[PDB]
Amino acid sequence: LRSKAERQAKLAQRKMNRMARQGEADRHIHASMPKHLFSGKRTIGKTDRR
Amino acid sequence: VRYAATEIAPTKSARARGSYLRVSFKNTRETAQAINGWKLQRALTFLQNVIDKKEAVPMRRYAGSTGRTAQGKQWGVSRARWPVKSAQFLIGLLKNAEANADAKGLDTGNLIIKHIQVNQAPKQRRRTYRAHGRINPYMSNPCHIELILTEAEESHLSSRQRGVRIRRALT
RNA sequence: UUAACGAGAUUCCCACUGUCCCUAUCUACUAUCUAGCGAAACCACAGCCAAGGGAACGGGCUUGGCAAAAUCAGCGGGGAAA
RNA sequence: CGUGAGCCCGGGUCGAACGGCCUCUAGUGCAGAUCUUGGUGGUAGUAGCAAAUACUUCAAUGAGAACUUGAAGGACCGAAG
RNA sequence: AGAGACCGAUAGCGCACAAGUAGAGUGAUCGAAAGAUGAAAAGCACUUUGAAAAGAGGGUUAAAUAGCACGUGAAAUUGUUGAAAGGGAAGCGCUUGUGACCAGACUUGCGCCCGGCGGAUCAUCCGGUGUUCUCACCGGUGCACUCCGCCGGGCUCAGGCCA
Repeated sequence: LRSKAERQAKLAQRKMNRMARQGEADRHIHASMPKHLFSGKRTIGKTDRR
Repeated sequence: VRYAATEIAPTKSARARGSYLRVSFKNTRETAQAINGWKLQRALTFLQNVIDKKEAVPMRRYAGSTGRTAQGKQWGVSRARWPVKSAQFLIGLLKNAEANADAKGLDTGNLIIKHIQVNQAPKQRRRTYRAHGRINPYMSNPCHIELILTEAEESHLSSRQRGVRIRRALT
């Protein structure tokens, strides 16, 4: 029963290991399409980045 | 478990398998195509020579902007490399298939690599940071490998044609 | 025709020198080759030219020149690329 | 088989429901919307992994040791470290 | 509390799930993704190869072509095997050819003339019944030159594809 228990614990980690999370506390959702990179236009005056 | 080559019966053949292996799929494909159809001991010696950089694997399909070497002349190419990690994974799988063949009682020294196939596994999804606060994928492309070792081994004529053949047979 | 002061703008002189005549050489880190790891931008389909293709435009059409696998380092004419 | 949108059958996979006809009904037919969401390529084993002087020998551990540890060396910070 | 010509997990409420959660923002606020092994865990004993993950045998199950990546398992895209093409694009239309792979059609039917079998649901008459009111069925009668099937021949006709 113990061996079955750690086997279940190890099989519970497969999706987060494929997502390459550092443990089960790694639940950060990053900005894949940030607004500052995907909106607005660049003029001759002040720009938002160099 | 189902292998790709279903025509090979398991009575006088051995097989080995590896899944979700974090080794480069392109390098592994080139190494597998290098050792395809070979004797087992010859394949093991070649893979050890690839690890020792004494013999090379030709890069044919996944070869874009790679270096050139004198060791591709054995294969008739110029682009060849030494993918030691793919060689190590394939050596482990080949030794497993050898052990399976010895368990079955087959003659190890007469075995050939009849089937070997590398597929793409689900990708390992890391992230990398770029300039201007951007994040891009930084994935690993792992592979499934499977291999199988095998012992080395006048009807409806016209009446005119019938008469012509009869006359030619008599004459 | 205002002294001092100024990372303000301008002309000249001496000194000085690879700015130049006119380029050469050396060192480090790259680029390069290998092991490991490994993106993105962009992408109708694709990519050799010449003349003609009324609407001053042809890469695909017409007529020619031609035309031989698979590749590596470079390059910045054209296509792409702000 | 039908000009056609489509319809029907055979073979394989599969496991719990479904169809013809006449009426009734509508959130009823996609290639485009720099469409939405999700997934996947070529590019491509490519660009790159080059600021902060620097690493080496033996032994041990271990399946495996440049980036573990002990010793032996060589260096750096140089008291606004 | 009861219902529906409603939706069937990108739909229906944002939420069928430890959802106003996880996460983000100083804050006011913003706000998801995410259902399905199997009837039953029976969730793989044991042996063997590996440092291990796993593999191979061998097992459970109706099925592992259902292995806690789990029903079915499409396309894009990828690997192996088999076939083919390629002198600066391929793809497409008309028509042959080669190779590979196939759907049909056909296999005999009908009608006479003989011979051999096996039976009397041959024509007429009688009675009953039903009907379309003149046509049938049922029971008796037939005594085998009459009817009905079978089996051998012979003959005529019609039969598939290309000429």
